[PDB]
Amino acid sequence: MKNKIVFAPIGQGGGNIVDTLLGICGDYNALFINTSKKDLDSLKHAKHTYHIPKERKKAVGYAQTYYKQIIAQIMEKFSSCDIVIFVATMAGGAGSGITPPILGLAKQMYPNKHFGFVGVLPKATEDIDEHMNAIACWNDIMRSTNEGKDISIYLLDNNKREKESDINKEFATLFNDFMNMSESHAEGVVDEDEISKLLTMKKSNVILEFDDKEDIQVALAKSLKESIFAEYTTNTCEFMGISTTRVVDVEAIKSIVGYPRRTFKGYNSKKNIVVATGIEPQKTTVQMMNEIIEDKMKQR
Repeated sequence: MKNKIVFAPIGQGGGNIVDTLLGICGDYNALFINTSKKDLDSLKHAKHTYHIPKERKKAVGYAQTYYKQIIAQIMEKFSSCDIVIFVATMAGGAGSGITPPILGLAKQMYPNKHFGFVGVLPKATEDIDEHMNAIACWNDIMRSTNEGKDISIYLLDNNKREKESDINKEFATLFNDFMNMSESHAEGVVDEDEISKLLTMKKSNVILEFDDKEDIQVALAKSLKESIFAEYTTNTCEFMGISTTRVVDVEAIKSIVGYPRRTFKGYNSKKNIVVATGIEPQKTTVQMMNEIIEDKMKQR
């Protein structure tokens, strides 16, 4: 359920992502966190903000003394929320520098809550500092979460669309569609408890929607190729959720998406959606940024 989730976007990019999601559905909770007051003030749908009194060194310096106040803000207002999802543009100063410590610190302080992370990787065309922030952000998150085993990760890739705004809109749609798989229907449905289980599964999650039209293997292949989520190279996941307008061949979906150890299947009247959770974190895709850094450094 949407009310049991609280988002903690940190920095400009993350805020835009959560602001966009809330514009599609406001049933979620959110505390927007930022060093920039202008950014907070320019949010359209922010009921709760916390201002901290591109440069991650500076973001970090201002926020350090406040990590515990920040965590307390979240827990004061949204202590009834069992799922806390931090959201950051990994190339951003505050997003890259502040999110890992706060997430690492919150996980230790609230061992019974589930934590997740939505991170956006920068386009290949971005410059060195941007990639360096994203890499450092990833590494700090890995180091604090047992290489991604202690949290769920939604890793987005700005290379996959022309405008950031398209990544944002699409993620909001996919995530909200994911949460709507419980919408009553005859007959089979993906239970709310199963949606919960998919939400609380650790490591990497990927959400796919595919065309009701063409061959199901072809449609899912298009969906993966065009996916706004960072590419993954493994072939297994942990729990898979499937909600489709018609009867489908579940073995063919697993064939393209990954082989789960457990599946929850259901139907809905609107879309065809696969949620794959527990995927090994996309180290290979992230590590490509190192090749970008090398090449841009060569230029200098």
